[PDB]
Amino acid sequence: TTIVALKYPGGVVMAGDRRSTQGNMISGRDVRKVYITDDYTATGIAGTAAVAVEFARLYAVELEHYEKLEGVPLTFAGKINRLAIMVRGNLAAAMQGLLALPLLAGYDIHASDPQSAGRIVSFDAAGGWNIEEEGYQAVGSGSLFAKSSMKKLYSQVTDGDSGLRVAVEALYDAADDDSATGGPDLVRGIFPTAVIIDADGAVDVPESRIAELARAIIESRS
Amino acid sequence: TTIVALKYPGGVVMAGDRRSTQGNMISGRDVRKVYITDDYTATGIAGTAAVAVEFARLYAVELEHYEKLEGVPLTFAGKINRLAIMVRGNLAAAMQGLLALPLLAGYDIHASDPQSAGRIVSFDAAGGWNIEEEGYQAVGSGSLFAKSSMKKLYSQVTDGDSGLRVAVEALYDAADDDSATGGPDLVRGIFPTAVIIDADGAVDVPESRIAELARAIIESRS
Amino acid sequence: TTIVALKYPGGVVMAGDRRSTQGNMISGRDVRKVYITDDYTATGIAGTAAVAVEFARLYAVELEHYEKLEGVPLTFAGKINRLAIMVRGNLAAAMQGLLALPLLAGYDIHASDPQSAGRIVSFDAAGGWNIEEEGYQAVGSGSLFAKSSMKKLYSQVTDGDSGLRVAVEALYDAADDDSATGGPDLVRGIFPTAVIIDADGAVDVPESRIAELARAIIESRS
Amino acid sequence: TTIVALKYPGGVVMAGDRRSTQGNMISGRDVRKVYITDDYTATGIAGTAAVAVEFARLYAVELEHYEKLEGVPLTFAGKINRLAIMVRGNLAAAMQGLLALPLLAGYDIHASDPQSAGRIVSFDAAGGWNIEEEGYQAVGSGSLFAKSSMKKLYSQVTDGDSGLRVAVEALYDAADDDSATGGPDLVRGIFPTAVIIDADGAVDVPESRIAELARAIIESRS
Amino acid sequence: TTIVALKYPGGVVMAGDRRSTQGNMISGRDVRKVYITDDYTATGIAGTAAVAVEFARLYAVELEHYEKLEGVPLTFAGKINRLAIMVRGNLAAAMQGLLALPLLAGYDIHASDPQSAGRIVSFDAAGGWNIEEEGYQAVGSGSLFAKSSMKKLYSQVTDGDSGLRVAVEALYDAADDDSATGGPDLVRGIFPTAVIIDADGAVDVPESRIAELARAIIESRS
Amino acid sequence: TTIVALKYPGGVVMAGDRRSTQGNMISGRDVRKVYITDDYTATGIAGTAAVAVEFARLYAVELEHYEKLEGVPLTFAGKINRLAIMVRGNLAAAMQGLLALPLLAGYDIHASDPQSAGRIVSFDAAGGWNIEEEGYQAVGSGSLFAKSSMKKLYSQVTDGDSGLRVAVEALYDAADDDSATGGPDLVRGIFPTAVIIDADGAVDVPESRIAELARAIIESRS
Amino acid sequence: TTIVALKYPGGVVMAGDRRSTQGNMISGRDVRKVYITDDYTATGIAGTAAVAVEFARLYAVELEHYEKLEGVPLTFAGKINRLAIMVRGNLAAAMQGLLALPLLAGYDIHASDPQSAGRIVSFDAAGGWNIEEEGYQAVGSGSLFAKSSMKKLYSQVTDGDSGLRVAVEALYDAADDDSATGGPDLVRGIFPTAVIIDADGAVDVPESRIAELARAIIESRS
Amino acid sequence: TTIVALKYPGGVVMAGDRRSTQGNMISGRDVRKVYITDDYTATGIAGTAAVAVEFARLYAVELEHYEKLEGVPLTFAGKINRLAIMVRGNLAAAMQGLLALPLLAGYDIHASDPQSAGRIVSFDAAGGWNIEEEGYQAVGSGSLFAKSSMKKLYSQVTDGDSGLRVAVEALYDAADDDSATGGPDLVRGIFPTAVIIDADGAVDVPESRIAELARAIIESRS
Ligand SMILES: CC(C)C[C@H](NC(=O)CNC(=O)c1cc(Cl)ccc1Cl)B(O)O
Ligand SMILES: CC(C)C[C@H](NC(=O)CNC(=O)c1cc(Cl)ccc1Cl)B(O)O
Ligand SMILES: CC(C)C[C@H](NC(=O)CNC(=O)c1cc(Cl)ccc1Cl)B(O)O
Ligand SMILES: CC(C)C[C@H](NC(=O)CNC(=O)c1cc(Cl)ccc1Cl)B(O)O
Ligand SMILES: CC(C)C[C@H](NC(=O)CNC(=O)c1cc(Cl)ccc1Cl)B(O)O
Ligand SMILES: CC(C)C[C@H](NC(=O)CNC(=O)c1cc(Cl)ccc1Cl)B(O)O
Ligand SMILES: CC(C)C[C@H](NC(=O)CNC(=O)c1cc(Cl)ccc1Cl)B(O)O
Ligand SMILES: CC(C)C[C@H](NC(=O)CNC(=O)c1cc(Cl)ccc1Cl)B(O)O
Repeated sequence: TTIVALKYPGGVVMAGDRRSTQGNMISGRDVRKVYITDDYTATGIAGTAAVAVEFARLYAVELEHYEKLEGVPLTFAGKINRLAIMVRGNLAAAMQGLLALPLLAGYDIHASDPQSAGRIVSFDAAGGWNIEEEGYQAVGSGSLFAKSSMKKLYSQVTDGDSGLRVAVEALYDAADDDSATGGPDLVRGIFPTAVIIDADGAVDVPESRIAELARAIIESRS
Repeated sequence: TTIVALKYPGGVVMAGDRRSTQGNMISGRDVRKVYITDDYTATGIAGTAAVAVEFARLYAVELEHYEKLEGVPLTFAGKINRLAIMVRGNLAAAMQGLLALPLLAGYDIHASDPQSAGRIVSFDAAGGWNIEEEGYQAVGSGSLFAKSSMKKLYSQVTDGDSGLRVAVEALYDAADDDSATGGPDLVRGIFPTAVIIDADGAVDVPESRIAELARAIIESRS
Repeated sequence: TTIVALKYPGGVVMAGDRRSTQGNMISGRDVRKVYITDDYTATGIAGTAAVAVEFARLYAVELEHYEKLEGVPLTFAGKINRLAIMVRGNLAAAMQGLLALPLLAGYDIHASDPQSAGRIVSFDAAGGWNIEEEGYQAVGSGSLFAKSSMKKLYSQVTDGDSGLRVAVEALYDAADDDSATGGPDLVRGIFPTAVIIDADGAVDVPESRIAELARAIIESRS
Repeated sequence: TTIVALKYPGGVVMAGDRRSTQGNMISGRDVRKVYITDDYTATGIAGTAAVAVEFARLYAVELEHYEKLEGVPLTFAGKINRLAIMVRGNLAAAMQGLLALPLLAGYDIHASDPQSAGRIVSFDAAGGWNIEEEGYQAVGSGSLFAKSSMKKLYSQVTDGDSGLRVAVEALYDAADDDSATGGPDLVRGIFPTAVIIDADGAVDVPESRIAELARAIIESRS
Repeated sequence: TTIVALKYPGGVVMAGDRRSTQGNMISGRDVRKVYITDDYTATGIAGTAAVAVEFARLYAVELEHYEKLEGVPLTFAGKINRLAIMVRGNLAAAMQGLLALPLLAGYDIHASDPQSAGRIVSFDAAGGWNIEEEGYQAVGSGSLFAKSSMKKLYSQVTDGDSGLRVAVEALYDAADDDSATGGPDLVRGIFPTAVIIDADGAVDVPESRIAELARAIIESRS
Repeated sequence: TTIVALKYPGGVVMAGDRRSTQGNMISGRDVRKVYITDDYTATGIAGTAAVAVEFARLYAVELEHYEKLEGVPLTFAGKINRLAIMVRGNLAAAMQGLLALPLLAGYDIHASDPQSAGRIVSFDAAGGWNIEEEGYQAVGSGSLFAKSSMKKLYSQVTDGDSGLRVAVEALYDAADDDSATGGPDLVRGIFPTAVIIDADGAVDVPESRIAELARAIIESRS
Repeated sequence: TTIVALKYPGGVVMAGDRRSTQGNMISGRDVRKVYITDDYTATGIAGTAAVAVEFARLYAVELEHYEKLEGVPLTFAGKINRLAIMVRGNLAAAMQGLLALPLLAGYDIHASDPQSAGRIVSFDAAGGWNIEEEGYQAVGSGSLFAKSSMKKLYSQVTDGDSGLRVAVEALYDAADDDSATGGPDLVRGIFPTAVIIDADGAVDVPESRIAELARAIIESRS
Repeated sequence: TTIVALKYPGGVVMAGDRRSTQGNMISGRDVRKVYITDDYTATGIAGTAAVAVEFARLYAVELEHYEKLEGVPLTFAGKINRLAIMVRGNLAAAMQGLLALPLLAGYDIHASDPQSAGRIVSFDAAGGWNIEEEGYQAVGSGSLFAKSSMKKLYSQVTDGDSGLRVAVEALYDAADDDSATGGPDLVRGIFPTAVIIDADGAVDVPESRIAELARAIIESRS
């Protein structure tokens, strides 16, 4: 499992793979690991699948409940605090074998400068959170390879297309180096999933663009 | 790791993959797991790499030493006994984490009927050996999937080409179902390795034929 | 124990065996492992017998109770959520030796296209659920052999008869490869049990058809 | 695994099944578990396969070595003592998971009365031996069912044919009650193996007679 | 301890022995292990004596309480459910050394066909219940020998006398093979206890008939 | 297991039962537990069967070897010392589950008074020996009941017949109170075994006398 | 600790850092971790310092001893075998906390093509060795970051200068990502150490070139 | 992690580093570890990050809550007591791996002499607090080196500038001796953070002054 997120001038882009394994046996081929929490926020959780889906559905319900009750949406710090509390509450279950690690991406509409409005937040198993300032982050078992690839490929990002290409390349490198991460499937036609957040909101990326980018990358590497 | 062996009218064919892993991290991409022990015998070992290479080199040296000392090669039962003794001697090291499991294929020149001269022998961790009579066998972590594929694909085998195609298809299915088994690599150009034993001896299969068969299988599955 | 389920154009078919064992001793010969929960849903549970019957009776009562209380039946997602909650609640008892794993098959009447209305859902020990998209699934100790047989026999399915024949063949292969699965009994006259769900509801398959199919398969293999 | 032995006026008959299992997985279908040690003695060992074959080959070599050295064969008590010593020496390996339990059948040529010359000897894990006086014995995991069947079917034995039929029926009952024992296979054509010892020596029973007896028993039970 | 139950055309018959032991020391010689719960149901419990008597007295009180409260007796399925709940509630005490295993026999007055109205129900340590369809069942430490004897002696049962004789013979065989089961005592005059249930209700069998049957069986075996 | 020995004016008498058990399962019905070591000494061993037979055969061989080497038999104290050394050497194997406890009876030919020449010696698990002076001793799991019966029945002993009757009665009481001790079998015709040692040597008692005594005792108790 | 090795047309280059730590405390600032074993071979060991120096001095002495004894140097395979034996012999000490992992670089003078004569060999804790075919390798705790940097920077290598620059950059990245690896020190003037092997032999790189390259890299990153 | 605090005539100065590590891997480069609790008090916590932020936010909220409720701020002893209670309450979580150790600096406005109004308070894991009287204190894993540096550099402190320079030098020495402490970064431009408290309140130090001081110190050491 590997989920990447990065910033471009105008917003953020988040991408994730589709492989689910049970030890060394492949169990799932088209799992979706990226969710749209609200109009300007996306979350990606790694670890036990059931805990991840439960956390995602609970977080979405809590945000919607607050928005309906108070008539106004929460600020970014409030959402970070709620997610940190949810993560901290699972420490006892995080031990003994039910662990979930989230990653958050968002667009701040209250920021003075619209260009620097994209935010990426990472979390730890004890509930501590950190706001990234380097422009990219990765979570999962193949996060080190993806981070090392982005460290070299980040100079090419100029807009959304460049960032999406860099994210796909990082996922490809992570799948190349890790056996628990699923690479592109050309026999079946399964590709990673991406979400792009900008001033107009959060939109899912169509699969044709990702397929074209993956084919171009595969041709380049060959 | 998955090594398959099967019989065709005239001889035997053995095939193996090339992936080496350390947990969930990929460590080796072009490992060779099939050896030619002598003019009419091939061996394939699964498990710890160092133990496998040590076992193979030791077995070859022992066979050559006996042949040079006595002026006549050993019979098939003698080779089986020597391999079983070698396996039985590693029981203590097989426990605690140094395990090697071999599979043997051969052609008997003393058999009355040259058609039914191919032999396949399997071994267990305690040193017990079994001579196969169904026509195929597989060893490794993905052996169950390969065996289940051969159970359905064995009716098509008529000669060496048919058997080689069936072996490649079984390896492909094993790699599809298991993450510790390496599939064909078209970006890099790495394919499984095969050895064919018949009345003229044991010969390594050139990589072009295996590449053609793998491409045909991939096109068929797509 | 092995329970299989598969999709055909028009609906779904689920099949199960009849053997119950206590270690290596045979305890039961005509156990029924497939239940009709409601007019359009079937469930099959593997594991401890008492837990399975308790889970089945409880699930049926809960569905009927909701239908009577609200005057309208639940949707498919609601039933999946209820089953997942029931499975998740038994985690503590799943450890230490009281484990039950269910498999769900159903027909969605709210789907726009009646042809693609059959659904198959699998579950894990932690309460996570997955909706199948390949067309078949198996649960139990012999599920791997049945899945590997269906992977090769799925191209022949065209209607209900073809699917039933494929399911019986998969159960036969699972019983051939596993000793904890009961095969057809011709001395006594005991055969697996099947349920077919289509637009008209869920119907139990009469035993004469299954006996004829099993006899044909046995004759073919001989 | 189940091996039976019984006495008839004129000699002894020993029979055994052909199933080999690894837990709940079937590993072997045509294993031979009955050996002819010398001209008037047969042995059947249950437990770990490798230990059983090693014990059998060692016992045969020791008997032949003594016969060649001294120019005269050993008496029955000497053979019993040698087998008991061999069993007693494996106590340490019998613990921790390498256990072999033998059963011996023989014809005494030094007995005054040729009619009462058949002997059956059983052994325990500590090396103690017992000479049977009831006329039948069984070893293995399904020995209780076979013994209970012979207790009722022993009144019909008059000659070799009657004893062979009773032995086949006892093996059939043991396979009916135990899942680790292999029953007759009519799809493949595999049947238990039998050895008959009389004043002329020890002879293997041809498979046609056993197939006919098994078919008759199956027809009777149906 | 061994309790047997079997079906004959017209009803059911249940029988039990009288030995109570504390390790290898004999503690009781005339213990009664079969109870008449109501007008058409009998129960026999094996295991710890105190738990068995407590379970029996509690079950009888519960059935009588329901009958008095509702003015109508429970159906057979309700009684089975109550007994299963009672057994399931003792799982924690079943572990660590307070185990009780029941067996139930009854006559259904609501059945359409009076001939096939006898029912035999067995239970497991986790609370799972099974309805027998072969015609006989045994519980206790000597149940295997009794079952194997009934498997051969069931063809002679035609009416109540035949069934009672078969039950006494099965108990005799169980006592012959097991040392924890008490056989007939001719020095003291103590014999097993039996209960016969038919359309007129459940009646205890007088001891003279059982003594005559036991004497006849002993004479036959001598 | 219970072995009794007692003194009468003129010599000694030793008796033993014939039951062999494996837990609560009966394994042997006609085991012989009393041996004649030499012309004036008898030994009876209780515990593990194999250890007992090994000890007996070894003791006999050692006594014969000394007699042949030195040309003169050992004295009684020397035999006691040899037996005590043999018992002491098995202490390590006596722990962990291989225990053998002997009892010795003999006639001293060097005693001044021929009337008081019978000797009974008992041993403990550490190798300590004691010479009895009360006139009787018992070994085994039912030794307490036999000793308590002899304490009351010893006043009737006058000669060999009286002592034999008392020994049979003590064995009968031990079998009555203990389930691991075999009583007289009238269906099969198996009775305890006795040895009588006097000035003329040690003689085995014929079975007819023991059968008559057992029948008389059974009639008296009835 | 991080040691890198890579191939360029004409030979090989190996580089290593200088930090030694004891937990989180810095103990050494100018440790040398790269040795020249002979005229055409270099070795770099990571792990416990004392074991590394002992292994290096022993390997050099063994190679020199063989060269002096036989009058001819060993071949490359012989050196690999000797190093593998030395590593395998320390398995017991490798456990419990004395671990040393080597990496070997060399130039083969017996190769037909002088361009492709550079060899890089890696080893595992059990004694297994692998010959690299991708052109670079890294060992130590920061090996993953260095490998990921070389995977992107390898396309620039054309000659010795390019390879040395790439090696220094990889070491810089490893020190950036790992706290147990020492980076360039400009206050003190301490830089990594490098060895270059080509057709003329193995030569140590002067520190001025490495200082210039490190200053250029630092200026580029700033 | 290292946080230093010291006194100068007129007030106090507190400084801290910016490195966050996870074992031997660097995780954070610009972490802020010094907080302004109120107008005259600063706190610095070392240990687990999440616990530190939670403690800081809770302490600030508690102080503000008391000030708003009572209309008057707490005295210094009251704040010390509240912090000690908060530390004491985490003892159970301090064990097993969630430890936080604070350090407090403040200016007392109720002191008679404004010159000697700066206070430094240290705490232990059990909740005990100590008021420093030597003029400086350090907390963290590199506190010993910083304390030993201040012991020699304290004679130069005359005003705020001297104290700030001494604090930066102590942090530099701690980073030199400890690998878990971050030193000045000139490639990226990250420097430690400082807070100065005097009669006018608590003010954050601008980064330009700290950068100038760090550059001067680095030039001096070179
Ligand atoms: C979203 C999620 C797929 C993340 C990934 N985790 C897993 O796949 C872990 N796997 C299971 O939880 C699991 C899945 C099934 Cl089907 C059965 C049993 C188990 Cl144990 B990842 O690589 O980190
Ligand atoms: C021939 C052999 C490759 C067989 C296969 N086994 C392994 O790959 C096991 N792996 C290692 O031994 C190993 C390899 C390295 Cl590079 C480092 C550490 C370890 Cl621990 B297989 O899949 O069964
Ligand atoms: C529906 C159910 C039969 C499923 C199957 N499970 C079992 O048979 C497990 N067996 C028992 O639970 C059990 C049965 C009895 Cl009669 C007594 C004791 C025990 Cl322990 B399967 O193969 O997975
Ligand atoms: C002669 C012998 C077949 C007797 C029987 N024992 C076994 O089958 C036990 N099985 C193995 O030893 C064994 C066989 C293989 Cl192929 C692989 C691993 C193992 Cl662990 B029996 O039922 O008692
Ligand atoms: C109805 C009952 C007699 C059943 C049987 N169980 C027992 O006899 C077990 N025995 C005791 O519980 C017991 C009896 C006494 Cl007197 C003292 C101590 C103990 Cl521990 B059976 O064979 O299964
Ligand atoms: C002479 C001897 C029969 C004495 C008696 N001991 C035993 O019977 C103990 N039993 C066995 O040793 C034994 C017998 C067999 Cl057939 C199989 C396994 C075992 Cl474990 B006694 O009651 O003290
Ligand atoms: C060549 C060698 C420096 C390699 C490196 N290993 C170490 O530094 C380990 N450290 C010690 O062994 C050690 C050093 C001292 Cl001064 C005192 C105690 C210890 Cl325990 B590396 O990073 O892998
Ligand atoms: C304020 C705080 C940074 C103090 C320092 N502590 C730590 O850095 C400890 N580290 C973590 O807690 C931690 C950080 C992350 Cl990103 C992930 C996992 C863990 Cl486990 B120090 O050196 O004492």
